[PDB]
Amino acid sequence: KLPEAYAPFAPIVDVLPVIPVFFILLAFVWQAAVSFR
Amino acid sequence: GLPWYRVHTVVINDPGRLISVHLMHTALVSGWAGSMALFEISVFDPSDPVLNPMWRQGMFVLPFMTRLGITQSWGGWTISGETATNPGIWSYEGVAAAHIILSGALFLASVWHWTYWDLELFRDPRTGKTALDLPKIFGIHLFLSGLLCFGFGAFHVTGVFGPGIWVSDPYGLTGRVQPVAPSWGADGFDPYNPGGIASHHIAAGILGVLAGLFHLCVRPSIRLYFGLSMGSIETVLSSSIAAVFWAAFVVAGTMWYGSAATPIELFGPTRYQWDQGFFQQEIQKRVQASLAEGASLSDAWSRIPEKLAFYDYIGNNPAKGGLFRTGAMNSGDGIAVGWLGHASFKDQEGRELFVRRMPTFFETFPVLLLDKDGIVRADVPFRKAESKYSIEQVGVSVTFYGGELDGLTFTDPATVKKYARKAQLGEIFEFDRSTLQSDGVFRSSPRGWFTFGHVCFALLFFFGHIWHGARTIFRDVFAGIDDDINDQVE
Amino acid sequence: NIELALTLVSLVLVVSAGPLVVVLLSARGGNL
Amino acid sequence: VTLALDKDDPAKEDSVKGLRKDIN
Amino acid sequence: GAAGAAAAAGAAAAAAAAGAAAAAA
Amino acid sequence: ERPFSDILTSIRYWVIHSITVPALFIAGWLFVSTGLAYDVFGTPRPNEYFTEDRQEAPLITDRFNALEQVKKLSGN
Amino acid sequence: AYGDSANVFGKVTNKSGFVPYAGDGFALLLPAKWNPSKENDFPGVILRYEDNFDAVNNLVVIAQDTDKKAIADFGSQDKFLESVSYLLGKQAYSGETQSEGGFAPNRVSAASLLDVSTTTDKKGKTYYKYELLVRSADGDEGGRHQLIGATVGSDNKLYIIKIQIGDKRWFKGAKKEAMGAFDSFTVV
Amino acid sequence: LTPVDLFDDRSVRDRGFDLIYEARDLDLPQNVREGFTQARASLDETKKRVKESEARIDADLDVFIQKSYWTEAREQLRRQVGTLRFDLNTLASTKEKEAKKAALGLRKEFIQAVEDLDFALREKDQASAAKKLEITKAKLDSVLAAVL
Amino acid sequence: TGRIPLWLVGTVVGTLAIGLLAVFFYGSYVGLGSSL
Amino acid sequence: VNIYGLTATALFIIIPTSFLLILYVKTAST
Amino acid sequence: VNIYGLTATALFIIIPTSFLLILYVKTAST
Amino acid sequence: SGTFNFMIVFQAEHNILMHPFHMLGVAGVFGGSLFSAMHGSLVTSSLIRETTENESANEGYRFGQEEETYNIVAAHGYFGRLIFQYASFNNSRSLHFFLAAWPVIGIWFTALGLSTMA
Amino acid sequence: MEALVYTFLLVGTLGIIFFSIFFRDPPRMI
Amino acid sequence: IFTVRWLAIHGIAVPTIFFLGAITAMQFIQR
Ligand code: CLA
Ligand code: CLA
Ligand code: CLA
Ligand code: CLA
Ligand code: CLA
Ligand code: CLA
Ligand SMILES: CCCCCCCCCCCCCCCC(=O)OC[C@H](CO[C@@H]1O[C@H](CS(=O)(=O)O)[C@@H](O)[C@H](O)[C@H]1O)OC(=O)CCCCCCCCCCCCCCC
Ligand SMILES: CCCCCCCCCCCCCCCC(=O)OC[C@H](COP(=O)(O)OC[C@@H](O)CO)OC(=O)CCCCCCCCCCCCCCC
Ligand SMILES: CC1=C(/C=C/C(C)=C/C=C/C(C)=C/C=C/C=C(C)/C=C/C=C(C)/C=C/C2=C(C)CCCC2(C)C)C(C)(C)CCC1
Ligand SMILES: CC1=C(/C=C/C(C)=C/C=C/C(C)=C/C=C/C=C(C)/C=C/C=C(C)/C=C/C2=C(C)CCCC2(C)C)C(C)(C)CCC1
Ligand SMILES: [Fe+2]
Repeated sequence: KLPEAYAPFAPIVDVLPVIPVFFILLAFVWQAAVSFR
Repeated sequence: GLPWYRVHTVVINDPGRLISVHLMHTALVSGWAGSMALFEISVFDPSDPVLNPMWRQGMFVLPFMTRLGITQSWGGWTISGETATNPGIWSYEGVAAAHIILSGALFLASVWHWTYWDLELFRDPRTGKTALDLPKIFGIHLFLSGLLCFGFGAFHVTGVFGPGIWVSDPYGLTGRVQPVAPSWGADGFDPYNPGGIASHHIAAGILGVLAGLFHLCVRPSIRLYFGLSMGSIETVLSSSIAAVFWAAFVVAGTMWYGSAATPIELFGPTRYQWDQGFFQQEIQKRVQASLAEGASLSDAWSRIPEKLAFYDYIGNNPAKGGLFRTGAMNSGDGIAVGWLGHASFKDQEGRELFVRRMPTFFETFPVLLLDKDGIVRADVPFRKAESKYSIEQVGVSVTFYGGELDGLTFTDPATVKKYARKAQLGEIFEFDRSTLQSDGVFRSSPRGWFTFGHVCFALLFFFGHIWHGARTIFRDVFAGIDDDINDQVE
Repeated sequence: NIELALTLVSLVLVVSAGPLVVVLLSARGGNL
Repeated sequence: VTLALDKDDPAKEDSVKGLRKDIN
Repeated sequence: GAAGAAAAAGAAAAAAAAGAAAAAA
Repeated sequence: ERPFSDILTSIRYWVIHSITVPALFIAGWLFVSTGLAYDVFGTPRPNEYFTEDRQEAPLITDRFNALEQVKKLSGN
Repeated sequence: AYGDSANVFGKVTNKSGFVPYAGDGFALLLPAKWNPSKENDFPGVILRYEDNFDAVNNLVVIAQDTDKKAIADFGSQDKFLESVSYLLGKQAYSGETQSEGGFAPNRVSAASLLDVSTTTDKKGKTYYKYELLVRSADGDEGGRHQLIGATVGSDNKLYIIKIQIGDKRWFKGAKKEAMGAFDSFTVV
Repeated sequence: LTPVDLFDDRSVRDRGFDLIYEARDLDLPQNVREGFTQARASLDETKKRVKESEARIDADLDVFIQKSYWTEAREQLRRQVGTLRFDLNTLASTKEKEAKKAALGLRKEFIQAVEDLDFALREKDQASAAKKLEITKAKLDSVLAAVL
Repeated sequence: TGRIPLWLVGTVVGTLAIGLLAVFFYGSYVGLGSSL
Repeated sequence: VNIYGLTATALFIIIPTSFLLILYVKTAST
Repeated sequence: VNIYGLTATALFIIIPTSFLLILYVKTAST
Repeated sequence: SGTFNFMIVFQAEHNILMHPFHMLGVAGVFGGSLFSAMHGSLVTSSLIRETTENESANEGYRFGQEEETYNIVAAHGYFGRLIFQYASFNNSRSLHFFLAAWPVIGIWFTALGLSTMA
Repeated sequence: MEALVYTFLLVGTLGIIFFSIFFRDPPRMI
Repeated sequence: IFTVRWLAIHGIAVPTIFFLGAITAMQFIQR
C-alpha cells in the first residue's frame, strides 16, 4: 500500500489511472459542443 | 445474344415448342426409370430375401415397383422368397421395358411438336397471337389429376381391380402386397395405416374432380387475375415449383420418419427405430414370452426370426452412413450370412451384463457393460495402467443363445472384447468381406439416400420458387429500371 | 464502507470536471 | 431376473419403453 | 427489497422535485 | 414534422421521460428483487437447484407426462 | 411457485468451500464444487463424488462388514495397505516392457507410499491415514495423489475413505479441497 | 492381470520431497514460499549454509581455476553460493546498530570482491582470478568473524 | 425545440450508459456468476 | 482407383469443358 | 472391363465428338 | 486438413471462440458477406434499362463510359424504406468507405487476437 | 495413380490462371 | 400520441428499460 501518511488519499488514487480515457472522451464533448464543425 | 443460363427461354413464347420440350424431359425421366430398373435387376441378388433384402443391396427404384404390387420377375424369382409360376407381363423387366418403349414414343412425339409448333390451337381467336387459357388449362389438368387419383385409390390400391400396395406387420417380418380397405374415421390420418392411403386418393380424387369442374367453368376474378399475374406462363411455373418442393419435403419427411407408404421391408428400418429400441424391445418381448411359459434360454432365443434380429443392428440404420461412402449397404460391412447368436455377458460374481449400444451419432463409441440396474461394471479401458473396470479383472464371459454359436461360451479376454465391440453394434452377425471386397465402414440405406436427394431438391426448389416468383411480379423491370424513377423518395 | 464511498465521490467530482469546463465555457464566453 | 424395461435401459436408454410412463 | 425501494422512492420524489425545480423556473 | 432532434432537445420530452423512465427502471428492479421473476418464469433460485431427493441435474425423459414430472423435479 | 425475495445486497451463505455430509454411520465435509457420480468402482461403495471439471479428482467411501472391532486387529499399518491394495486399481496390461522410464521391468504403474499416520477423534477410535502418489507410464496428471483413510465403526463395519486427486490439480489448489475433506472424515 | 506395487518412500518427505509443493500453493506468502521466512526464523540453518558456502569458496573454487574450468567456476559461485547474499543479511540483522554497520560494511566489500572475482572468471584471466580469489577469501573471513 | 442542448443530452445520456455498462462489469466480478 | 471415380472425374471435366468450348468458339467467331 | 478400354472408348467418343461439335456450331451460326 | 488441425488445437489451448477479437473477426466476415450481398444487390437492382431480355444486363455497361449505370437514389430510397431512412448511406463515397472498413477492421482484430493468444 | 489425377487437376487449374492473365479478353475503352 | 412511429420506438424502448432495471438488480443478487 501507500505510505501511511497518504493512505487516506488512496480512494483518490484508484480513480487516477482511468483519467486519460476521459481525455479522449472530452475531445468528443468539445466537438459536440461546437456541433462537429 | 442470350447467356448460357437463359437459352431455354426461347420456349416461353410459343406453346407448341413447350409441348415438345416437356415431352423430351418426360422421355428422359421414363427413359431413366426403365434404364435404372434394368440396371438394378442386372445386379440384384434375389437369393436371400431374409438377410440380404433389396434395401441392403442398394436397390433404389426396385422398392418403388415392389411398393405398388410388382413382386415377380422373368428370372423365376419373387420378393417374398418363392418361384413365380406366371410372371405375367408386369414383371420388373416388363415395366423396365414399358418405360423404355414409352421413352421412345415420347421422343418421337417431341420431334413432331418441335417441327409442327405453329398449330392453330395455340393461337386464340380474334387476336390471332399465341395465347394459353391458363385458368381453364389448369381446370383440365386438375380434372385429369383427380380422375387418376380416384382411379388409383378406388381400383389399384383398394384391390377392386388393381393389385394393391405393400402392407406389412409392425415388425417387418410378414409383408406382402394385398388389397386394403379404405378407413374413413380418424384412423385414416394415422400415416402408418395403409387404409388411409386408399381413403386419401378416393376423397382427394373426388374433390380434385369437383375442383377441376370449378376451374373449367368459373373464370377467375379480374383483381385476382392481375395480382397473381395469370396471363403469364411463368406464374404457373413459380406456383408449381412451390407445389413440388412442398411435396418433396413431405415425401422426404415420410421416407425418413417412416410411413405406411414406406415399408421397412422395402426401404429398410428408420433411424428412430434404432434410437427408440423398436426391435430390441420386441426381441425381448418374445424371449420373456417364452421364459414365462417355461423354456430354456437357448430354446427361446432360437424361436426369434433371423430377419427380426437383422433389423436390430446399427449397420442397417440409415443414419450410420457417409456422403461419399458410395454404394450398397453390403459394400460396407459385407453380405450378411447368418445370425451368430445372442451374446449374454456374465462376470465372476454371477451377474448379467448388458453392452451399452452405440448411439446413432457416434462414429466410435467406448464399450461399456452395465448391470441390471444401469451401473457400469466392465469396460475395455483406454488406459490399462491402473484399471478398475477391465474385462480381465471383472471376469466377463460371453455365452450365445440361438444362432450359429448356440450353447457356446467364450472366456478368453481377447475373444470377449471382440464380441463386446460387436454387441454395441446390435445383434451379432457373420458377414463376408470377400464377395464384394467390403470396406469395413457402414453405408446408408436407400431410405437415407432418397431423403438426401429430396431435401436437397426441395431446398434448391425453394430458390427456384423465389427466382420465378420474382420474375413474374417484376416482369416489367427485368431488363432494368426506368430513367425517371426518382419519385419514390420524399 | 467509507473507503468505497469516497472512491465514488472522487469519481463523480472528476467525471463532471471535464464537461464542467465545457458547460461553463459554453455559457460565459464561448471560445471553445 | 431382468425385466424387458431394465434390459433396454442399460443397453439403449433412449428406448420407447424406457421413456414413456417414466414418472415413477 | 425495502431498501431497494426506499432509495428508489427517494429519487422518484427527488427527480419529481428536481424536475419541478426547473419547471418552476 | 418532429424529425428526431426537436424532440430530444425539447423540455416537454424531459418533463415526461424523467418520471416515466425512472419509474419503469424501478419497475424492472422490483420485478426481480421481489422474487417475482423466479415465480413467473420458473427459474430456480440459488437455493432451489438441488432438493433432497436428487443431487444431480434434472432430466425430463418423458414426453406426454413432462408437465407433472417437472413439478416433481423442481420440488414445487 | 412460492414467493421468496431475491438476495439483493445480501450476505452469502457458504464461502467455506465445503458441504457437510451425513451418510450412514459416517460424516464428512465434501468438496463443495464436486457432484455425485453414478459409479461403483469397488464392492461396498456408499457415496462417490467426483469433480465437475475432471473425473480423476474424486472421493469414495467403502463400508465393508468385518469380524474385527478395532483397526489394530487388521495388523499394522504396513500390513493393512497390502490387504486393501485393490483401492489403487489393477494393472490391466500384462505385457512385457522395459522402455517406460523410472519403473521396474513389466511395470507401467508404480504406487509410492509417502505418508502414514495413526490419528484419532473425540470418540477414541484410531484411523489409518495414508498418502500415496501413484505414477503411471504415460504419466497422466503428473501422477495421482491418493488419500486413503480407514476405520471400523461401532457396528463392526470397515469404513474406508479414498480421495484421489490428479497431481496436475494438486499443486493448483485441489490439495485444500482434498485435505479438508480428508481431515473431516469422522465415523460415528 | 497383476496389482500395482508399493514402495517404501515415507522418508523422502523427511529429506526433500515436500519442498516443491510448498512453492506452488498460492495461499502461503511468498516469503514462506521462496524459503525466505524459514531462513530468517531459524538462525542455525543460515549458520549451516554460510559455513557450507565458505567450504565451497575456500576449498572448491581454486581447483577449477588452476585447471582453468571457467564455466564450472562461474557457477560454483552461483549454485550453493546463490543464497549467500540473502544469508549474510539475516546473520547481520541480529546485531547492535553500530555492530550492524560494521557487519553490513564488511558484507558490502565481500560483495565487491565476489563480483570482481566473477569478472576475472569472465574474461578467463587466470592470473587475475587466482589473485582476486585470495582477496575474496580474506573479505569472506572478515564477514564471518563479524556476523558469527 | 432547442430548450436543452443536444450535446449536453448526448453527454449525460452517454455517461450513464457508460455508467450502466460499468455496473455490468462490476456485477461480473461479484455476486452471481462471479465464480466465488 | 475405382472404375467409377477415374471416369467420373474425366466426364465431369470433358462434358462441361467442351460444352463451354462449343459456346465460346461459336461466340468468338461472331 | 479393364480400366483402360472402358475409358479409352469414352475418350475416343467424346474428344472427337465434341471437337466436331465445336466446329459445327461455330459454322451453323455463321 | 492441416489448417483444420491448426484450428482445432488452437481452440483447445487458447479458446479462440470466446475471445472478443475473434468475435469481431467473425463480425467482419459475416458483416463483410452481408454487405457484399447488400451493396451487390442494391446496385444490381437499380440498373438502368439499357439492354433487352434476349441479352444479359451486364451488356448495358460500357467499359470507360462516363455516365453512371445505376440509380443511387433509387437504391438509397429502397434501403431507406426497408429498415429506416437515416440508417442508410445516401453518399456512395461514404458507402464504399464503410464497405471497406467493416472487413478490414474486423480482420485487423482477429489478426491481433491470434497474436495476443500467441 | 490418383496422385497423377490430382496433379493433372492442379496443373489444369494453374493453366487456366495462366490463360486468364496473359490471354484475357482485353477491355476496350470508349 | 399513438402513431406508428410512436409504437415503433416504445415497442422497443419500454421493455428495454424494464429489462435494464431487471439486469441491474441481478448484479447485486449475491446468492
Ligand atoms: C401411365 C403410365 C405409367 C405407369 C402405369 C407407370 C407406373 C410406374 N412407374 Mg412410371 N413413368 C411414367 C408413366 C407410367 N409409370 C412416365 C410418363 C414417366 C415420366 C414422367 C415415368 C417415370 C417414372 C419414374 C422416374 C419412376 C416411375 C416408377 C413407376 C412405378 C411406381 C410408381 C410410383 O410409385 O410413383 C409414385 C407416384 C406418385 C407419388 C405421384 C406423385 C403425384 C403427386 C402426389 C400429385 C401432386 C400433384 C397433384 C396434381 C395435386 C392435385 C391432387 C388433387 C387435388 C387432384 C410404377 C411401376 C418408379 C419406378 O420404380 O420405376 C422404375 C420410378 O422411380 N415412373
Ligand atoms: C397413378 C396411376 C397408377 C399407377 C402408377 C399404377 C401402377 C401400376 N399398376 Mg395400376 N391401375 C391404375 C392406376 C395406376 N397403376 C388404375 C387407375 C387402374 C384401374 C384401371 C389400375 C389397374 C391395374 C391392374 C389391373 C394392374 C395394374 C398394374 C400396375 C403395375 C404395372 C403397370 C405399369 O408399370 O405400366 C407401365 C406402362 C407404361 C410405362 C406405359 C407404356 C406405354 C406402351 C408400352 C406404349 C405402347 C402401347 C401399346 C402396347 C401399343 C398399341 C399398338 C397400336 C398402336 C396398334 C404398376 C405398379 C398391374 C400389376 O401390378 O401387375 C403385377 C396389374 O395387373 N394396375
Ligand atoms: C377422409 C379422407 C382422407 C383421408 C383419410 C386422408 C388421409 C391422408 N391424407 Mg389426405 N386429403 C383429403 C382426404 C383424406 N386424406 C382431401 C379431401 C384432401 C384435399 C384434396 C387431402 C389433401 C391432402 C394433402 C395435401 C396431404 C394429405 C395427406 C394425408 C395423410 C395424412 C397423414 C400423413 O402422412 O401426414 C404427413 C403429412 C403432413 C404431416 C403434412 C404437413 C405439411 C408440412 C407442414 C409441409 C412441410 C413443408 C413446408 C414447406 C415446411 C418447410 C420445411 C421445414 C423443414 C421447415 C393421409 C394419408 C398428406 C400426405 O399425403 O402425406 C404423405 C398431405 O400432404 N391429404
Ligand atoms: C434422387 C436421385 C437418386 C437417388 C436417391 C439414388 C440413390 C441411389 N443410387 Mg442411383 N442414380 C440416379 C439417381 C438417384 N439414385 C441417377 C439419376 C442415376 C443415373 C446417373 C443413378 C445411377 C446409379 C448407379 C449406376 C448406381 C446408383 C446407386 C445408388 C445408391 C447409392 C447412392 C450413392 O452411392 O450415392 C453417391 C452420392 C454421392 C457421391 C454424393 C453426391 C453429391 C454431389 C451430387 C456430388 C457432385 C459434386 C461435384 C460437382 C461432382 C464433381 C466431382 C467429379 C470428380 C465427378 C442409392 C440407393 C448405386 C447402387 O447402389 O446401385 C445398386 C449404383 O451403382 N445409382
Ligand atoms: C421445374 C423447374 C424449373 C423450370 C422449368 C425452370 C425453367 C427456367 N429457368 Mg429456373 N430454376 C429452377 C427450376 C426451374 N427453372 C430452380 C430449382 C432454380 C434454382 C437453382 C432455378 C434458377 C434459375 C435461375 C437463376 C435462372 C433460371 C432460368 C430459367 C429459364 C431458362 C433455363 C435455362 O436456360 O437453363 C439453361 C441451363 C443450362 C444450359 C445448363 C444447366 C446445367 C445445370 C448444372 C443442371 C444440370 C442438368 C441436370 C442433368 C438435370 C438435373 C436437374 C434436376 C432438377 C433433376 C427457364 C424459364 C433463367 C431465367 O429465368 O432466364 C431469364 C435464370 O436466370 N432458373
Ligand atoms: C421465405 C418464404 C417465401 C417467400 C419470400 C415467398 C415469396 C413469394 N411466393 Mg411463395 N411459398 C412459400 C414461401 C415463400 N414464398 C412456401 C413455404 C409456400 C408453400 C409451398 C409457398 C407457396 C406459394 C404459392 C403457391 C405461390 C407463392 C407466391 C409467392 C409470391 C407472392 C407473395 C405471396 O403470396 O407469398 C406467399 C405468402 C406467404 C409465404 C405468407 C404465408 C405465411 C402464413 C401467414 C403463415 C401460416 C402458417 C401458420 C400460422 C403456422 C402454423 C404451422 C406451424 C406449426 C409450422 C412471392 C414471390 C405466388 C406467386 O408466385 O405469384 C406470382 C404463388 O402463386 N408462394
Ligand atoms: C501447359 C500449361 C498447363 C496445362 C493446362 C491444361 C489445361 C488448360 C485449360 C485452358 C485451355 C485454354 C482455354 C481457352 C484459351 C483461349 O481461348 O485463348 C484465346 C486465345 C485467342 O487470342 C488471340 O489468338 C489469336 C490467334 S487465333 O485467333 O487463335 O488463330 C492471336 O492472333 C491474337 O493475338 C490473340 O488475341 O488463344 C491464343 O492466343 C492461342 C490459341 C490457344 C489454343 C488453346 C490451347 C489449349 C491448351 C493446350 C496446352 C497443352 C495441353 C497439353 C499439355 C499438358
Ligand atoms: C448431361 C449432364 C449435364 C451436363 C452439364 C454440362 C454443362 C454444365 C455447365 C455449368 C458451368 C457453367 C458456368 C459458366 C460460368 C460463367 O460463364 O460465368 C458468367 C456468368 C454470367 O456472365 P454474364 O451475365 O456476363 O453472361 C455473359 C455471357 O457471355 C455468358 O453466357 O456468370 C453466371 O452465370 C453466374 C455463375 C458464375 C460462377 C462463376 C464461378 C464462381 C466460382 C469460381 C470457383 C473457382 C474460384 C474459387 C475457388 C475457391
Ligand atoms: C427410339 C426408340 C426406341 C428406343 C428408346 C430408347 C433406347 C430410349 C433410351 C432412353 C435412355 C437410355 C434414357 C436415359 C436417361 C438417363 C438420364 C436422363 C440420366 C440423367 C442423369 C442425371 C439427371 C444425373 C443427375 C445428377 C448428377 C449430375 C450427379 C448425381 C446427382 C444428380 C442425381 C443430381 C425403341 C427401340 C424402344 C423403339 C421406339 C423408339
Ligand atoms: C393406361 C394404359 C396403358 C398405357 C397407355 C399409354 C401410356 C399410352 C401412351 C401412348 C403414347 C405416348 C403414344 C405416343 C405416340 C407418339 C407418336 C405416334 C409420335 C409420332 C411422331 C412422328 C410421326 C414424328 C415424325 C417426324 C419425324 C420422325 C422427323 C421428321 C418430321 C416428322 C414430324 C415427320 C397400358 C399400356 C399400361 C395398358 C392400357 C391402359
Ligand atoms: Fe459499388
